[PDB]
Amino acid sequence: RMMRWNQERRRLLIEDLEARIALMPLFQAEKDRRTLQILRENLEEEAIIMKDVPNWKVGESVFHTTRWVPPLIGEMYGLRTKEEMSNANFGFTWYT
Amino acid sequence: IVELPTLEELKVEEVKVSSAVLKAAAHHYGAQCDKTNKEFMLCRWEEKDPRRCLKEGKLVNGCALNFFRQIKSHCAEPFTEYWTCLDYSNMQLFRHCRQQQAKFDQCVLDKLGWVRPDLGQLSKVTKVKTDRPLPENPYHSR
Amino acid sequence: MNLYTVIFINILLSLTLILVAFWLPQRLPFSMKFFLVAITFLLFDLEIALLLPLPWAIQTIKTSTMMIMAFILVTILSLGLAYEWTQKGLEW
Amino acid sequence: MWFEILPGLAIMGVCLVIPGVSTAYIHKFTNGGKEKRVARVQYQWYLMERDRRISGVNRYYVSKGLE
Amino acid sequence: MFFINILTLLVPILIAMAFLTLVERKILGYMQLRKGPNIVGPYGILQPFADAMKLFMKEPMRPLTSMSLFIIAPTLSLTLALSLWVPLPMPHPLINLNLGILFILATSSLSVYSILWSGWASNSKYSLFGALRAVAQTISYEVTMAIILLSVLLMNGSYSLQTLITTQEHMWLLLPAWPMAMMWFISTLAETNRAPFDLTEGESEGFNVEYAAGPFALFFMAEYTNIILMNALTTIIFLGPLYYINLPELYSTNFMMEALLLSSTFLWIRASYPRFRYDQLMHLLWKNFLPLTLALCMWHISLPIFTAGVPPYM
Amino acid sequence: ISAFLKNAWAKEPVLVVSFSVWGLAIIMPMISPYTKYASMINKATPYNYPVPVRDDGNMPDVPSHPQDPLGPSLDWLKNL
Amino acid sequence: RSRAEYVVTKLDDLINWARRSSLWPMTFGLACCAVEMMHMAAPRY
Ligand SMILES: COC1=C(OC)C(=O)C(CC=C(C)C)=C(C)C1=O
Repeated sequence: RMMRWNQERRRLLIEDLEARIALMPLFQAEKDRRTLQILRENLEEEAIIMKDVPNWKVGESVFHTTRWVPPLIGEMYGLRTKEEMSNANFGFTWYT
Repeated sequence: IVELPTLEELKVEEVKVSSAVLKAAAHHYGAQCDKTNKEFMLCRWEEKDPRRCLKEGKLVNGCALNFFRQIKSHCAEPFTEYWTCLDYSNMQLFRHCRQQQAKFDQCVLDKLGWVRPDLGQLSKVTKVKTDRPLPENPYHSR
Repeated sequence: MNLYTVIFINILLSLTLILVAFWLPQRLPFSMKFFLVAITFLLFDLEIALLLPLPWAIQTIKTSTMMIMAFILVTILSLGLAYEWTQKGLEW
Repeated sequence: MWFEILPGLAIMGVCLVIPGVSTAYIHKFTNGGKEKRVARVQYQWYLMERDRRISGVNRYYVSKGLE
Repeated sequence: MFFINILTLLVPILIAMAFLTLVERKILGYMQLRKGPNIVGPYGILQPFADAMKLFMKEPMRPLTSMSLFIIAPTLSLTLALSLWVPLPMPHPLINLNLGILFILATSSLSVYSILWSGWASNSKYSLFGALRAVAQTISYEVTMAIILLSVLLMNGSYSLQTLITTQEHMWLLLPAWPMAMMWFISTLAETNRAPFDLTEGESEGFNVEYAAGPFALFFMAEYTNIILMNALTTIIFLGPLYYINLPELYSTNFMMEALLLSSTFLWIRASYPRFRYDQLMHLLWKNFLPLTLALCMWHISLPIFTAGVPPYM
Repeated sequence: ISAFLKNAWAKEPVLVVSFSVWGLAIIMPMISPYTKYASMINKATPYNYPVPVRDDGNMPDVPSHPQDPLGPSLDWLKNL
Repeated sequence: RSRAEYVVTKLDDLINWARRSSLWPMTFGLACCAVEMMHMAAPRY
């Protein structure tokens, strides 16, 4: 019975993973836009805040290469409301 | 600079439906629109950046959007019953709801003509040909 | 957090009780076997720690290597036990 | 006879079902009439938070085809 | 709300914890041809509250001893035992932890210290001798206790206690794996220092020797809560109560019934058996049970693979 | 040798069973009609998104709808 | 009532009830009168 039950359970599992797989294209998309937007929002504010700073390039890749590099959590939510940052940082370890 | 795209460039209609809604229609979505879903994805993997493939991303939600409009036009309440029961469960498990699933699945085959994809046949790798060709310097390395 | 909330209530409930308790009523180490047991215990503990990942490793694509590895670990420790049972070990 | 050990047990049992019924209704009342979703893997959280970001400020609120 | 859900899940257990001593002093009684305590209150219902008040009022004599490894020890014992009820998955749990059984195994392991700390703190010979032996069988039994769980998990797929409700939707894990249930039950009897395996603090008065009044009570409370918790873990891991997603309480109703019966069983075991010798006890675990457990552990890594039954993660 | 096993089954009736299991677990995997499935059933379970390849041409890869008859199948998993 | 004296008496009583309901004895068991106590512990009494 255990052999048959887990084989069934496995069939249900493959289905659910297949399900996310299908929806992954979308989420990838929404995130991409959200993420890019997030940066722009904080970056836009950066222009306002670090405005009078001398020799202050509004922003510049800490690196030399010019290729897109995924933004670290801090960068995205750093200048944002504290909580927002906390949520992301300690928001999974702490269950729903 | 950072050449971060502008908001107007990244503003497009949103699906915004409860994740549960999606999981219930997930299988069919994976069926309907899979070609544009994969093209956005194929552009997404090669060119590491999201700067390049956002045009494709707007298309992906655009398909999804009419996918939903068609189900609202026909077989909306069979779907409505299926999602509500699916949402109640904590892990939104598919097997707790099979009676609702059957009526939702049978209708849309009857009216939309779509089909629930058999176990598998969504995981299998797809071939989608896209105009833009892979860039020889993806990492843009010296 | 959710857990923290519960735990601090848990300590509070116990500290409350001990306090009430106090406030309301106003060398031979012969058994190196003991030590021996205890040495074994960690060798077994450590072994458990190696076996603890087996639930995730079951799903490993290899499978053959998984079992080949796991069976070797269990067998070699058990032999360790066996030798504990050959000399005057585990016989306190 | 042995009839009497039951009183005590009754008060044990009643005190071991409360917890299971309690935890399982303070969830269905602090999660909008629906079991509290279980975020075990990153994806379950995403959809959980995506949903939050979807409408209102709470996940149980579930926007449907009519949105 | 969450706070209310902390009262429930605690008080209710504490009140039930009190009613276990009563159902122990009556079930042992009738088995021995005696009514047991019925004169205080109606049918002895007020009896548990009565000695609690007597215990707290009597002087907590601090021996002419440490004063912390003495007060930390009962606080730790009650704290860990009541804490381990946090993740238990009655219907749905209070704090669902993805690695739940490792939490229960780790929290249990920490209680061995309280015994070690209390024994060192007392500074009298009876206490130290008792603690050293007590610590020895507790951790000795932990080694088979842990391996027995690892066999279970591998057939459950995960460490989360919540998964077993979905694993045991068709059959109890006793049918399969009964050989370990027995070995889980005997190990549950050792880890709660109950009778067959209760050499410490025997008629030989170990770590209560110097403990009276409030400290006595806290461990005391701890032991009995544990007595329940471990029995409850048997009633989730091996005896899987029927679960219906539509009505969650029949799960808790049957959890109530099975837990009480297996809690009744260790009460029944105590009156029925003489206590084992210190070495007799370790002879069982290292000679009789550990070879059985390690081998049956391998059988539970093999049963999945060649029966193509590898359990679904998640 | 029979005695080595008849008294060891009467007295010491734990190590006998213990070893027996050790072995039976060391054999069943080798000989079984399902052992192979484990590495497949777990292999199949799709956890990470399956990235699609460019269609240079002349390929048997399922193009378009994954439902295309081409590609891998788990009917072995079904009706298993 | 609230005049403390009454309140005190009631409280004392509770305290007395707890000690008087649960008395835990210890039997040095010198000599034989111990056998007559084991009888108390036993089922008739
Ligand atoms: C006759 O010798 C005695 C004992 O051993 C036989 C006891 O255990 C005890 C202890 C028994 C009770 C009633 C607690 C007593 C009284 C005693 O004197």
